Amino acid sequence: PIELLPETPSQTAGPYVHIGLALEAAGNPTRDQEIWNRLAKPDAPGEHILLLGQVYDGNGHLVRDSFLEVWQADANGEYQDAYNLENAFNSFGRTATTFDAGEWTLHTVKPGVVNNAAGVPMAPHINISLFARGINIHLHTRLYFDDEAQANAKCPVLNLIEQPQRRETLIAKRCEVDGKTAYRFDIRIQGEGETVFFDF
Amino acid sequence: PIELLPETPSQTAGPYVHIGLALEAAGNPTRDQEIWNRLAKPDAPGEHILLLGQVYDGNGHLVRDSFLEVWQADANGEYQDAYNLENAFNSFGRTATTFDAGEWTLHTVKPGVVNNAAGVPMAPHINISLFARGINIHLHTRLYFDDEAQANAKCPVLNLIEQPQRRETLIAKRCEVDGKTAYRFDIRIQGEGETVFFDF
Amino acid sequence: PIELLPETPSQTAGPYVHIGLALEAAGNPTRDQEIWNRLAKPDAPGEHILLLGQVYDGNGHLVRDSFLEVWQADANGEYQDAYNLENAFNSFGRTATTFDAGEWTLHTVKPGVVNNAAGVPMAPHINISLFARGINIHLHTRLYFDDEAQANAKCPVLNLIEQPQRRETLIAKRCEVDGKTAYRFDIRIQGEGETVFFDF
Amino acid sequence: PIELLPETPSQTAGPYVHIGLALEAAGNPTRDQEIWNRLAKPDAPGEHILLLGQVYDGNGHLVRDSFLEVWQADANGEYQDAYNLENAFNSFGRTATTFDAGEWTLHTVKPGVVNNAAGVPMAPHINISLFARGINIHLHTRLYFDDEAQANAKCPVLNLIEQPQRRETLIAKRCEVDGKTAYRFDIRIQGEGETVFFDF
Amino acid sequence: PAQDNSRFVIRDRNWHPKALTPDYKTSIARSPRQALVSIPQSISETTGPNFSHLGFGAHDHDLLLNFGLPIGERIIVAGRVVDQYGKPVPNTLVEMWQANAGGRYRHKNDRYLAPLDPNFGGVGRCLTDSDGYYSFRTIKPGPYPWRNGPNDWRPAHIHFGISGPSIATKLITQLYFEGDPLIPMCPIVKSIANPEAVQQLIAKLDMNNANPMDCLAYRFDIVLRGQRKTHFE
Amino acid sequence: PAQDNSRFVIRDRNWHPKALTPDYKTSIARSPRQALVSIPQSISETTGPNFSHLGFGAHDHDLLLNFGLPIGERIIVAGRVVDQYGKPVPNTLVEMWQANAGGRYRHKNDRYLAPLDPNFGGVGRCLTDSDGYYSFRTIKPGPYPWRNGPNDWRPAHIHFGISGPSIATKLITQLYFEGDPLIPMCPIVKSIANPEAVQQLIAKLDMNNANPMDCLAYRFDIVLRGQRKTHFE
Amino acid sequence: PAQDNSRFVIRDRNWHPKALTPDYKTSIARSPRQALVSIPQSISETTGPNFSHLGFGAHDHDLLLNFGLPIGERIIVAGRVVDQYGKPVPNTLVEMWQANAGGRYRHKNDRYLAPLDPNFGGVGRCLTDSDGYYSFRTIKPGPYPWRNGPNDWRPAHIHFGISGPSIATKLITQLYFEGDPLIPMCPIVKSIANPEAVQQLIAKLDMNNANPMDCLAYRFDIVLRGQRKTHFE
Ligand SMILES: O=C(O)c1ccc(O)c(I)c1
Ligand SMILES: O=C(O)c1ccc(O)c(I)c1
Ligand SMILES: O=C(O)c1ccc(O)c(I)c1
Ligand SMILES: O=C(O)c1ccc(O)c(I)c1
Ligand SMILES: O=C(O)c1ccc(O)c(I)c1
Ligand SMILES: O=C(O)c1ccc(O)c(I)c1
Ligand SMILES: O=C(O)c1ccc(O)c(I)c1
Ligand SMILES: [Fe+3]
Ligand SMILES: [Fe+3]
Ligand SMILES: [Fe+3]
Ligand SMILES: [Fe+3]
Repeated sequence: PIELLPETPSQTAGPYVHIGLALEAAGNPTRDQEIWNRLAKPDAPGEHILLLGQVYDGNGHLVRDSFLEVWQADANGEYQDAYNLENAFNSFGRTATTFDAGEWTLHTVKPGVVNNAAGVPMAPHINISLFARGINIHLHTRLYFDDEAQANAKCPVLNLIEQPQRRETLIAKRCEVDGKTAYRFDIRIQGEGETVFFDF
Repeated sequence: PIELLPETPSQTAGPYVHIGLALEAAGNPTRDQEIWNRLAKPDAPGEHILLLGQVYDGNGHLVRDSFLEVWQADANGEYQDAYNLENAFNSFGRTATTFDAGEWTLHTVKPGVVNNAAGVPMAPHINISLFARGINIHLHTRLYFDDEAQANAKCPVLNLIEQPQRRETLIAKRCEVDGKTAYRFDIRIQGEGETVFFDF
Repeated sequence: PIELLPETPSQTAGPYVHIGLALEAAGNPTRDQEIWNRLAKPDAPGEHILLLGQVYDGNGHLVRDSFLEVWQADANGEYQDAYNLENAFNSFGRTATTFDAGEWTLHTVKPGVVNNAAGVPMAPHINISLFARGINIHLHTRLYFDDEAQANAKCPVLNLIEQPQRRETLIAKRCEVDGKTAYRFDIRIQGEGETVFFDF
Repeated sequence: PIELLPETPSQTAGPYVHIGLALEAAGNPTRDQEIWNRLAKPDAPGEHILLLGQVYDGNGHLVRDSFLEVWQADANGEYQDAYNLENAFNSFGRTATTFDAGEWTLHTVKPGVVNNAAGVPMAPHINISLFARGINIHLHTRLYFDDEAQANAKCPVLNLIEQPQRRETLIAKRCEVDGKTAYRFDIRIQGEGETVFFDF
Repeated sequence: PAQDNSRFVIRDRNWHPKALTPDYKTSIARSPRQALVSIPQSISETTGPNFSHLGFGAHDHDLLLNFGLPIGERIIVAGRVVDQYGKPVPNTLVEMWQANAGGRYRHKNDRYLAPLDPNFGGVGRCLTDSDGYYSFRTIKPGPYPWRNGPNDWRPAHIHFGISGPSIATKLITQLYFEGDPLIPMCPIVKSIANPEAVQQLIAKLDMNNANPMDCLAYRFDIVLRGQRKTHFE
Repeated sequence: PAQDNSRFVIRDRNWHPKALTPDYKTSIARSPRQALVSIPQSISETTGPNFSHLGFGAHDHDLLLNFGLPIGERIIVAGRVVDQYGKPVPNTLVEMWQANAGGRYRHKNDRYLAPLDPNFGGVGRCLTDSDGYYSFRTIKPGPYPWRNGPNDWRPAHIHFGISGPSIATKLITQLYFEGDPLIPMCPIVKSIANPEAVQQLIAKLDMNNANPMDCLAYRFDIVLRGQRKTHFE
Repeated sequence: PAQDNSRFVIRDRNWHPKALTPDYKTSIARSPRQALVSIPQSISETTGPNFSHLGFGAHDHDLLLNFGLPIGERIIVAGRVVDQYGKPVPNTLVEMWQANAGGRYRHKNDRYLAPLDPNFGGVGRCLTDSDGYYSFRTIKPGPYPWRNGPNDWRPAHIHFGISGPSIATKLITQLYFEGDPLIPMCPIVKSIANPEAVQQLIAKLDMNNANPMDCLAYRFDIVLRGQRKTHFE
């Protein structure tokens, strides 16, 4: 068969990822422009929401050194690739969990519906990549919302998970924080209620 | 780099370890001098105590063919390496689990405090090595006492275990047997409450 | 380590170099345009000078088949790389030693000062490459002027030569030929007073 | 044949040898006890002399970064191996040439006569080892005195040098410095008057 | 906005390290037990951020100046980012972090006894050029001990993050230095089953790029997932 | 009392058999799932009992008399105990146990149909001398079937226990006999991943140590962890 | 006083670098043109100073303390001094000097741009013990450019000076570090014609002597000329 060049092999980020990708957290001076956890400026169109979660290891212990990257469509269901701190909305962000409490937070807007390759619409979702010490190659998952049940029922992606019980691991639970619409999305790396992770 | 001679590889003790290191148990005649479970003679200085426990496998079943070795300082926190049946106290001992009940016992004294290489005191502890069928290489652990919480909280060794819930697996629970001071130390080889095993 | 394609290997020019690069000298018909020893036209700005010299071998014998290439800045200390027979000044020239007298001559102007990479001024000098039969790979050297002592004392290149006595080998002695300003620069390939040769 | 373990290969001392073996000269703080250029204290028996010299390279240029070690007998022709700063006399010493003047000096006494392996007397001499940048393996030589012509003429070592003119290279010339008896010993590493160097 | 025009060659999960690699202790409790679910590529996975307009500082990529001069071996780390089809990946984001000359990281959690270097930070970023090239100026990091086995030492390395054209191509890896004896003993390195794959992570000494009498140079090229046009879709 | 004056070379856990080795059925339920926690060496770990003054009986090391003569192959099992540096380990306790010639152990739980031997016990102990030498006199044990796979048989072996200078050095192993065809088929033996390590467990026929017209001999040297003095600690 | 009691095996001047090695530029003008004169060994050459009574400071051998802590890779450099016959050389003087972690030397003549380290001198001395063992505690020196060819860089190295029992054994050498890619490119290293001889100068990584969580260790054994008793003289 035909073989192309092999992709460069992945390596864990280690415990000090923060010094490189999350300066503040490393407890170090930051640069003029940093890629952080605020995708939307308050003047951005769409429903402003706060996302928060904890990451657990197979023993049910908090993973206090995780790093997360998110990719999502804007409110119209459009992916905004041109990253600029001037933009009201950026499709990309980064967050990490507290060395203390161990919770990450993200400030964005509820993404709009996007069609799959076959023209079938997918339920609103946030694409997430998880990085950390002990994770050789990052984990891919999706955050869906519990208040989009109608949509979730028909998602061609969610429909790909054989067992209905597993689909629920992908559904963030709506709440409110300081009077703001928040969604809690805990990731269980292993064991009971282990989160669905994808390959694409 | 520099390579030394390789250490001889470990092998499981097997189910018949008793004929070799626990004669009585094998149900065989013993020799004049044997290394057994009585570290201290009644006239030995320090607080006399009874140690007892059970060993569980990964399915929650009792491991009835287990063999144990202990190493501990005397009441003055001094290691008495000169093994002699005439001594009032021996720092070293051996025990095994009953084919019926599956419980092991030891007659000793609560150990004195010893300092680590850096001069820091360690909490009173008993060094344990566990051998049995199914166990390729012996497992090392330590037995701490629940009534030494102050010392325990400051142990440079206990402090090396990352997860606090994991530290609790090393703490023996004080009790009384026939009105005698005893401590119970159960070992969970696998699964829920799995005991911390060390490498050194 | 990273290895690039290897440079094509040098080879001596041989005794007949003239037929290819010094037609006149080869005593053959020249072509319309030829590259020779007149870098400056009468009306080229700067102090017009005559450069002359001889080349000596290890035995103190004259080298009568030498081919030289020179590169120098103009009176303004500027390098004129667009070679043209029309130019009043060309930064490049070629000359050779007479099969008889064995002396080469070049008609040029005294070069202006140029800065080294670090921003330090180098004394006025002419870059020469000497080719000839017996020379596998061409020798690189520099011609400095005796009447620029002050500058000479400070040249970053000249001061790179460890022993002061060796520096003197690079200084041309001013003279007058037909009431014209000249400078003589003899090259000693080997031995007593061997001329400093560079690697770059 | 029988081959033993090969000796560790020698390497040049390089230019910073002083830091390591001539502290003062590196211009660094010295330690309590240093091995230096004063082999005899004023009350040492024998005739107190001053030794001095320069070292030349193949070009007749001064080697200003040379390091020298000396080994000699006392006034009684005795080798004192037990090195001690308390001693009235030490047979071992070290010296180096000035970064400026480039002249080395030594304060000792004229060595008594010692016999060779065959029981034959050698003329009073001082054993020298020369080290420096550009020298891959140290050079061994001997210093003899011009005022010992009789002894010199019968020296079994001096006599090994085929050519008489070469022996001259090893004879120090008597002088007086501050009304003190001194001998000058110049080393010429290469070329005209090249000093004799040994292999042993 | 982003367009679903591309498809990315499927990842070889046997080339990359697996999640469960017990010698690397922390991987035990941090690896999934269920199989990953494969999903068809959609616009969601085939698009990603473009950092062409991030406001990079003048010494973003110069660790000698971006924090006195640091103590340590002055080097340049350079290379190119290409895809599996060998096509350059222009204007892509390259991020790196590392320890000082002594293996000490400027991070609160680093308690190693090697001291901090008053003139050294350890962070850099660079956007590849039209040809997929990048370069950084820094000091070679030192190895350091870590709590894995009782005597584990990481080989000297630089941590790297690369974005690429989409989130399907984004990768975090580690650069190792040619000849380092610590390489083959590392459980993290060995998380990779194929020794051929390990070779891709070793930066080669590059004398051609060095600055004579100043600093040495290392060459590190990166290969991202092959990008192709959709067809007969 | 004992003093903290030594350090022991860290164990190579890739050399030794791993805990989880599925072909050896009982290891499934009897292996940890969490990683071992590495600790610095202290007086606790670097000290151990000295058996110098134990009262050893006259035939402690002679299985031919310590229990008529037993039926089976009369053999001498001897060797030396050294550290990884090659330094002898004097006055150290060596303990052993084995089955009879038919593969039957003198243990209540053994119901293998091969009969017991009225003159054979199967236990021995020996304190190594000034040069690290130990020696035992016994009979060569037979192989025996065990409940693993439907047709699993243990190669003939002698179980060994050795003390060394500290608890850090304490080891339990098995000796196998040179050329036994059952060796490479055993799941317990195979628990050891490197065939090179396997070789260390095979006692070699030692014709030089044999007693003509009496008994054969086998040589089995044991290597304990390297002992070194602490420096710059 | 000293006594002419021994002979030293003749030096192999094809093993050691020759005097004239033109790639190493300075050697051209500082190498003799005449042949060395061989002379028989006498008391003059077979004796030497004994440094046993030199008053050595407490940190004479600890470069970490003899000059804050220095910046760089903490390592122990240890080994043994033996003669060609494999006999240890006790109470012998071992002296060393090296650059700091950046390749900077504490010498007036060093103008390389890497900065000095306020806590590092770079000089040590140690008297070998009864077994010929020496050890130093220092930081790993960095490579540095030098004026030879236009892009020449010395591999990281430590300068060594060993006394031995006499002036005949006295030696000055350099230690190189295992795997350094710079080694095969060095004109000085290359002054040594035989690759096998080059290997003797390469210090090996010694994980067994390392202080876990503290410092690495390198092993450098030194072979001095064999010493024998005179016979039939
Ligand atoms: O402490 C650790 O586990 C640790 C530290 C640094 C680093 O780069 C890695 I990967 C792991
Ligand atoms: O019956 C078993 O499983 C069994 C018996 C003896 C023995 O030495 C071993 I290892 C295992
Ligand atoms: O005569 C000679 O030396 C000679 C002639 C022709 C040629 O190409 C060469 I090179 C040398
Ligand atoms: O400058 C030089 O030539 C130089 C410097 C240091 C050193 O160790 C050596 I060898 C040579
Ligand atoms: O990759 C593996 O080894 C792996 C994956 C999933 C799983 O549940 C187990 I157990 C092992
Ligand atoms: O060593 C192994 O294979 C191993 C270790 C731990 C663990 O939890 C698992 I699943 C496998
Ligand atoms: O070793 C050599 O190459 C060597 C020695 C002496 C000498 O005069 C010359 I020319 C070369
Ligand atoms: Fe058995
Ligand atoms: Fe030709
Ligand atoms: Fe790291
Ligand atoms: Fe040097």
